[PDB]
Amino acid sequence: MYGDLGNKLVLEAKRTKQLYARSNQDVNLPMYHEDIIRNILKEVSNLRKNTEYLKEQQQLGMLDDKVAKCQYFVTLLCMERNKRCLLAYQRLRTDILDSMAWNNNGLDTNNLSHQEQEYLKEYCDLITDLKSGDLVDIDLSGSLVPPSDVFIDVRVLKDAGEIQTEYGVFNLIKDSQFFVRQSDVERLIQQGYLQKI
Amino acid sequence: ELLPYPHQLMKRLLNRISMQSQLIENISMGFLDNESKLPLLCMETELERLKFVIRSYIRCRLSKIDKFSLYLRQLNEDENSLISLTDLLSKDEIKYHDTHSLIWLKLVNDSILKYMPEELQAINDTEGSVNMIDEPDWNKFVFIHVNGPPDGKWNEDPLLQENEFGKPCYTVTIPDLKEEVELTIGSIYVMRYEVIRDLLRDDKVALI
Amino acid sequence: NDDDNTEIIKSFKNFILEFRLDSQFIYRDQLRNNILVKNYSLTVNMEHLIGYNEDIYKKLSDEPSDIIPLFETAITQVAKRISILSRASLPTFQLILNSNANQIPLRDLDSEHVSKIVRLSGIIISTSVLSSRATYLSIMCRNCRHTTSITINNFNVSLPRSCLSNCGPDPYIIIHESSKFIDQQFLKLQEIPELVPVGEMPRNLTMTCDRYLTNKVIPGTRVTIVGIYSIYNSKNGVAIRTPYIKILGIQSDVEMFTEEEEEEFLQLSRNPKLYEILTNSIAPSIFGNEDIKKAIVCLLMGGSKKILPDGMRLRGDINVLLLAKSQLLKFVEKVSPIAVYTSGKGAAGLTAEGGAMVLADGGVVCIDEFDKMRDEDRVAIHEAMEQQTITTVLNSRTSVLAAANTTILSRFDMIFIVNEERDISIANHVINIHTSEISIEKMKRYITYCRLKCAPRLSPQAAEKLSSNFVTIRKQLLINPITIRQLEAIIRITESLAKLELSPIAQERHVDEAIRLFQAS
Amino acid sequence: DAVFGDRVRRFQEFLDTFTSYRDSVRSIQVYNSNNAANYNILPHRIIISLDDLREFDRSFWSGILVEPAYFIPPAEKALTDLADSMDDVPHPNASAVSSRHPWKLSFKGSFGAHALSPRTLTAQHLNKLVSVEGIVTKTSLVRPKLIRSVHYAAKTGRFHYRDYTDATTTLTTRIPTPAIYPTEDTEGNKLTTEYGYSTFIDHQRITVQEMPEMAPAGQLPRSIDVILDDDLVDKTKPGDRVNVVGVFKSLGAGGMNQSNSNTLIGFKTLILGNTVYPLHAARQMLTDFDIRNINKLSKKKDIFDILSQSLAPSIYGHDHIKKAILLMLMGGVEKNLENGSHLRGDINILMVGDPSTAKSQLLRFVLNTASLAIATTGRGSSGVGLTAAVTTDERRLEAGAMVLADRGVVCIDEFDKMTDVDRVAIHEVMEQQTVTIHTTLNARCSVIAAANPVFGQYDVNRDPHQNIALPDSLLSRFDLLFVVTDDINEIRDRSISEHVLRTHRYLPPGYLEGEPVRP
Amino acid sequence: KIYPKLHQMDMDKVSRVYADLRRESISTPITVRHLESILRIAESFAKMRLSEFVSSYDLDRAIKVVVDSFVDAQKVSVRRQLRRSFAIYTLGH
Amino acid sequence: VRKDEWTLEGGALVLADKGVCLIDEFDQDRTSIHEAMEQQSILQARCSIIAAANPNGGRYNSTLPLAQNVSLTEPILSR
Amino acid sequence: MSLPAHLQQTFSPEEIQFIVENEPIKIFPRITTRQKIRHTRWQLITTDDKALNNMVAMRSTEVVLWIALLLKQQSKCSIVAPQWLTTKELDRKIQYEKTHPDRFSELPWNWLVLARILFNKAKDDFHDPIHELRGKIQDLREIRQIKVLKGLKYLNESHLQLDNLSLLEINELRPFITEIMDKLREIHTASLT
Amino acid sequence: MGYYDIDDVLADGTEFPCKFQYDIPGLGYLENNPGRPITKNTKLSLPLWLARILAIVGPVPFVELLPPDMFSTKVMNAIKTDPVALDLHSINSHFFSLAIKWIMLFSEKELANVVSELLLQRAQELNHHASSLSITNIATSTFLLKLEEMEKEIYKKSHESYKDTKRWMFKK
DNA sequence: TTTTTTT
Repeated sequence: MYGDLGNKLVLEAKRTKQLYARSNQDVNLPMYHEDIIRNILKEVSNLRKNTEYLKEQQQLGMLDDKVAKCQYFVTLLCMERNKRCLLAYQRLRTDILDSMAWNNNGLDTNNLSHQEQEYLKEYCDLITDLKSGDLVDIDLSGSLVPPSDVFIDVRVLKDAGEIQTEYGVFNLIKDSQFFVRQSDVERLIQQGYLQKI
Repeated sequence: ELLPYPHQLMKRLLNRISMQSQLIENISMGFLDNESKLPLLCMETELERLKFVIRSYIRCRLSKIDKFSLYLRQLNEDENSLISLTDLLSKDEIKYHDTHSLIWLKLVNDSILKYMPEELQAINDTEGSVNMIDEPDWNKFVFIHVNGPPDGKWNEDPLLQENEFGKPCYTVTIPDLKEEVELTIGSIYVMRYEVIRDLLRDDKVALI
Repeated sequence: NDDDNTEIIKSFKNFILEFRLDSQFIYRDQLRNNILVKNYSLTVNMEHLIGYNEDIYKKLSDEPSDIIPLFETAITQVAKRISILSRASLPTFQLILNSNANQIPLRDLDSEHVSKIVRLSGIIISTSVLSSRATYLSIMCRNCRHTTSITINNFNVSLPRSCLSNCGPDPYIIIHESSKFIDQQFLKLQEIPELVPVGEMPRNLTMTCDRYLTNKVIPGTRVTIVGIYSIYNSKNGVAIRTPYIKILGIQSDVEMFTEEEEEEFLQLSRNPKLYEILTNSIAPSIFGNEDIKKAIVCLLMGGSKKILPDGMRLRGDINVLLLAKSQLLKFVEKVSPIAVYTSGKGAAGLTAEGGAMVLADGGVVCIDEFDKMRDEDRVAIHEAMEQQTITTVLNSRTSVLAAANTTILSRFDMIFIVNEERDISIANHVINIHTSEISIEKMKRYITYCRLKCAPRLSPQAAEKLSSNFVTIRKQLLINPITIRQLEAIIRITESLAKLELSPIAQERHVDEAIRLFQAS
Repeated sequence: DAVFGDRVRRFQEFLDTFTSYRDSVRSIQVYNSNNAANYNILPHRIIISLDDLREFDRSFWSGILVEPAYFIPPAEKALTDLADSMDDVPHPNASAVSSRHPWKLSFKGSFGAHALSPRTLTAQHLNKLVSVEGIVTKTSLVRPKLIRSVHYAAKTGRFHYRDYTDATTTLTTRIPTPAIYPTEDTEGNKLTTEYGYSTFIDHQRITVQEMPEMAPAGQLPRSIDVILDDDLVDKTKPGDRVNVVGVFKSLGAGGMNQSNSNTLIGFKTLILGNTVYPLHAARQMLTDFDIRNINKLSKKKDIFDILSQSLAPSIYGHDHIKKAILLMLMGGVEKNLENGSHLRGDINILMVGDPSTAKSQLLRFVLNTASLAIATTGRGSSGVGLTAAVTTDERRLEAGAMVLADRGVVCIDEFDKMTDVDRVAIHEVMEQQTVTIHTTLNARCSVIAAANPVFGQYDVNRDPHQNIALPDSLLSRFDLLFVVTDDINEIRDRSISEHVLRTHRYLPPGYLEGEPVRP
Repeated sequence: KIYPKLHQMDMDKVSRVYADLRRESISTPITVRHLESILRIAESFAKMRLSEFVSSYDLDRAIKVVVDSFVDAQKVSVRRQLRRSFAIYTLGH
Repeated sequence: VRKDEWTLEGGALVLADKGVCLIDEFDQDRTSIHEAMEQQSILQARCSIIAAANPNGGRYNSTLPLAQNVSLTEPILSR
Repeated sequence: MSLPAHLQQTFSPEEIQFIVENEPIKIFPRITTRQKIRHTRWQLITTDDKALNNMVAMRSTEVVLWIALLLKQQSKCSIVAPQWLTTKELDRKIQYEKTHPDRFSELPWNWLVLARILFNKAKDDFHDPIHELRGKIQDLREIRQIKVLKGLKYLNESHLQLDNLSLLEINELRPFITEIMDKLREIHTASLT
Repeated sequence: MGYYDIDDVLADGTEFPCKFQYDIPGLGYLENNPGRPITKNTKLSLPLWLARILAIVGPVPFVELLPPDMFSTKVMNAIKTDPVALDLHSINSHFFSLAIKWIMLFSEKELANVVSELLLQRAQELNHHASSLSITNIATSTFLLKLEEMEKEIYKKSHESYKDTKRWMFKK
């Protein structure tokens, strides 16, 4: 039926939600289900044409009070179910995009829709703007892990080369260890260049 | 439920953080020019912890704002609502909620509302069997520890009352079962957030 | 002695309570987890205990058979203490151990090796059915009617003769209901062929397992057993004994997608050139034979299986016939999730006992030389591969593949027969040996996944195209025979082609591809 | 003992809690009295819901599960006492009083962990009530037991009786009875066994293989013997699925005895079945509402046409053959004359058509439509096998495929492909309605036949008998002969393509589009 | 004690000869298995000479042995044409 | 295969390992050879094959191709 | 989203450890931060600076546990062992739990986390051997776990009371207990007319 | 059970048997016959989202839902025997949510009690499994196969919490 | 042992 396509889209949304919950690190999100979404939209257009025909039949007056009322109610319920399924899937994908923007953009374009990519860019701009102004003193993009360790030994996961610090330039030559405060090396760890001393 | 925003306390904490950062910068300039950086490291760690706590609280508040954007627009539209939206939120929080709701409405409208019939095009309408507006679950269970009366005197609090074995307690009721129970002071309990909200506004119990 | 045995049990309990793998006691935690899973047994690593507590290992090696029951009693006591609140008995807990030491050859095992722990490896010839060993009993003395309990440990006791409340010669008689039993399984383990001396058959030894150790393995599986070599005298040379190995533990040498794992199958389905990529990856060394590769892919996919309400069922497998095809069949045997590759020798027949066609279920079944073989003649094969069934009947629901060089061709969904640069490249690869691309396992898993996930049906457009093409072919043949069996074969091929894309319904493009492939028939 | 008395009182309380159980015991007693007067006597066996015993006392139900020997015997004694009180027991025979038949107890439904399979059976299940389901195998031939060796000392005037008990028969362990008739009475007069007064209950112990589908690959299904007594004996036969509510019982020394030096053998385990339930996995069930609907259907102007159209509705173009199949399903009337002449109650139909004409598909649909049917393929069917079957076993006779379902119809694919000698053996079934080998097996079964033209394509110029491989005598033996073959017409081809597309478009209720299954 | 090692230049000549032998088998078969047998027979000739490295003459005699096998198969049918076509191919040297 | 208990005896082709095996009268033995040539296993023969087969069980005739003179596989001849 | 899905319902063990660090603890200084009447200063905005600035060598003082551990990383600080964190006190709590299976011993809500952190760092400061304290802590944890199992067997939709239960135990039990009680309450509400 | 909850949407999309109380021409699409009018007493399984509304409204309600086999007394008896042994997932992945919806549409105290007892037993088993942590098992695999998707999500959350706690305890 | 007959 018309709601079966929306049910399939919601099933894909639940599958992606379970996958993202299973993997702590953010995987490249599944490609947007444009085919199922377009099928649901075509079904919605067909239901709208059917509702227009039912309204024309009501203008004709034949069983307009009861039969046409029930038919229009059923068609409207189908449209509402399809819209709810599409909204749920889009909201889940957009929440995944917001989580990704908080994870990386604060410090897989083919998978996203073009509107979704524009929305993710707008979300990154909003995050940068929220940090840019009031409450700029604390890096809102900074890690939410509590500062358990003031100092921690750090060495390069990758040979990125010279790196900036509060008052120093540190070479990231391969397998080069350091002893520095965790706060200064938090950004470098977010870059992935240095891991666990 | 989102707690009302304490503007005075938040602003005082922010001003203290700014002054502490300025003093730390001045000490850094003096050191670059006794000489013990251990107190400076202590102040830096304290500022980092305070900023982390403030950012976590603000992020949770923004999460609640986005979760109940529809209900917050409804409350702002509803003059009968006891709390003004600006009263509940900060100024930046109100601007963020308004702009985010507008952007989401524009996206959803251009996506589906153009094809949707105008009678069903309303995004926040309650006409659907499940209301599209999303509000905090008042009845949701939440752990709590009875803080006791904010005043030192137990007798001074009318809610505080002697219970069996000489234990002060606060009577509470769960509307669904219409059951009444007494919560001993300094004790932990699990209760619906709606009944707990009275004692929470009274500050008699702090959520775990 | 008995005080020393109680001290041994207490020392085992003390070591369990006070041994911590990393400041956390694994023995206490593992016992609690086993209790939570209701596992009335405990597994202990000899490495962890004997890494620095050598005295316990020394006593155990001195008297393993008698020592083990004391350890099990200590395990029961520790479990009762940890799990049962005091002031508010448990079934016996089996002790599992792993020697974690050098193995000894089964032939190298000797009479001195008996009565001592042994680590080894081999292939189990068979596993005997479980046999309940009476862990406890209540023996009623007949002449005086009073009972006396008996408990037995399955290591290395008989009913007492005296009545003891002595009115009878052997008056004691078991109470079966009061008696408590534990299942025990016998195992026969052949030595590994490398352990066997050259020119000699592997030696086999009788072994026993009980409680959780039973059914831990299956017959024919190579495994490494940890068990004490022992001796017993069967009721059936002089002073000769029947060797056996009581097992302390077993480690098998033989030994559903995650969030990242399922996404790979999703991408493989997302590829639009997936069918051609599978055809190309099949027989990559072979140049040309595109129709053969496409037919192999379509056979691996198989036609959609369905059952009508009246009881009529559509055939769920495609059938392919060929007339370097042996290399293609060798590749098909690996690529198929279930396959049996043979020249028809099986002396077992292809359709029969259980034949290769019956043993293969779904996937594809390949015969290296179908026409050459004449045993299990085509009369039975016709029914088997046409109705997927064979006064004996056997299921034959598996895709048919026949390599070679009528009625069988009529049953077959398709038929077929059988570059210097390709020869040069193959010679270069073979010389380097002597002096799109997708993994075979990944492709097999993807084929099984597509078969399990989607069984495409014909869309209305595909059905109309198939009907028009069939009518046109019938008219052309009448002008010049094609049958509805071949039409059903073409429909199955279209469904198989759509199965790769996992489309809800087949398409007119699939119908065109199926008709083009059938043109080669 | 005292706990057994408490269990008897508690089971009597359970019978009081569920008046239907006491009413059923009294109904068996009253039916036995009425049937003894009329002549057919119901056995003194009672089956109750396990959930019903749980409702009376969850403790009692779980206690019966944990210690069936301790609880079920006292519960059956309470049921027997209730039955003895309720029964009029008029004019009881001396042999009946000696029999003193116990009222058996069985638990039905809601078995849970007590529900079991032979592979999943455990030593903990021993000495505990359980329900085991599996394919029956190696069922023992019925052998009479002995409740008591009733005797009578000569000239004493008193009938001394010696009871005998078996550990498999009694859930509780017991010291073995001598099972030997006394040579002399306790009084000292010579003792003679009293046949008739001695009670003999039929005893059968049938192994139950685990279901082959349930059997793990690379492993043989486990089998556990289930004890059967009285009506439970011969309740099922090997190769037939059955579920038995029976207490697994540890038994034997299991190597504990001194004689077993190796001690490798485990304690013998034999389930003692309280009841045996044959399971289809069939036969249609008729109710009053469906009977009124059937009366209305017969009142319909074309009842036979309605039934035929209902038969094989998806099949296209075989509606006349389906009407003939409905006539064959009725079979006609069977009559046995006072002269002994036999009129068959079965009708044989034959239809010839090219491969993929779906005539064999209609025959398979008829095999499905019949509650019982015999399936064979002419290339794989032997008429000697259809008339009779031989097993090496002395050799044991086996019923032929036509002899099997001797009342039911037999559908045969490729009947023309079946040999003419096979057709002669089938003609013995078709006309004589009986087969003679020197063993004789009745073969009155209807023979619906799916066949193909000898050329493989029917020819109008060729006679229908010429196209059919069957002889003219065989065609006469068949009640009806049809020629339904594949053909190519434009409109009919569009219709058949739409029918196949409609079969594909049919959606199972549980599986949506794009989801595999399972007027 | 000796393990023959195929010579690279002789093996290049033998690979060209194997392509020519497959073409000649099509003309009047020859297989990559036969070329591998040529490599093995070159190892055998090196063994006959007890040389750890296979000689170019060893590879040539091995190609000759494989060509003799091909000629022996369908001898009367194809042997004369095979000999005429393989007078140069049978021995690289 | 024989009773020991049950025990197995190694085959002749298996007994000839790494040393050149011998074959003659080139058809079950031909199946062991040919299954060995395609399989690389007779159980692996692990041995070279040397054939001494009379042609068609009679004196050699020039007209018969070797495939006719001794039944075998074309892949076996190539191998 | 801003809040991780696991963090939506319960605090992480690291967050509970952060709270325990926010708690204070006594320690023995080894630096005369107090200056004689005859210098860098903490000037902490969230905690007292006077105690740190007045610390003198081997003069017992209390400070927030995080700062106490930070100083203990240096040799200057030696944390003072909690009195309840003594072998006799642990034995008393174990005996109390044994005599009162229903009533948990009055351990601090952060008893488990504090004992684990002290074993990680303050093991040297313990006059009693650390192994005995670890064994006593494990025994108390096992007793409390058995009591928690009994309480879960005796769950009720209306409410529950856990007086002396550890804060870490409460955090671990929050998801399962909350979900089960919410499901039971939903079932009861659906049953209600 | 949110409006955007995909699990709730699927549970609502599940069909349940029903018997028509009205004859409505033009509703043959539900009947799956293009032009056949609906008839009274007609029995047809309908999606829960539509079937529940039809049962609620109609005065005589437009349709009356027939009792599903998942709500059958035989399944109830199997649950009363052994809540854990039953395959609630095989019966329905959203079996508990469907039972709650059926209780809301028709208040059944005994059904709620049986469902609560089954949920409690299965939750005890799931808690044991989640407490069992690595230092896939066949027993846990079969238990999960019996467990519905919602119960499996709850078990995954609890087991992940326990595993994270154990890892943080055993690692610095 | 000797038919009987299935492999």
